[PDB]
Amino acid sequence: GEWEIIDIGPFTQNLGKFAVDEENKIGQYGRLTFNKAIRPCMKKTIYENEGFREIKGYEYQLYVYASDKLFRADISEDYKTRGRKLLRFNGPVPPP
Repeated sequence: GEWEIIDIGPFTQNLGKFAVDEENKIGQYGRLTFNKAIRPCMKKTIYENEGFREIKGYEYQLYVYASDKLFRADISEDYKTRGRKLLRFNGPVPPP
């Protein structure tokens, strides 16, 4: 896959809010209230394989404050329909 840094504009903030909303469904962490996504944000392009390099989707690796605590969330987005899923949500983590 390929890696690119993206900034922290509304698209990225909405990824952050998505992650918190999704994590709140799970209820393993106390209820979280989204604060903001911060830098750095990474967008990975996910190929089905290197042999043909057909894009399958993307993964976004975000740092997001919620309830004044810093978390790392990874979000997948499929290439065809741009639907999104929360893969992983971990922390608190130290500030990058």
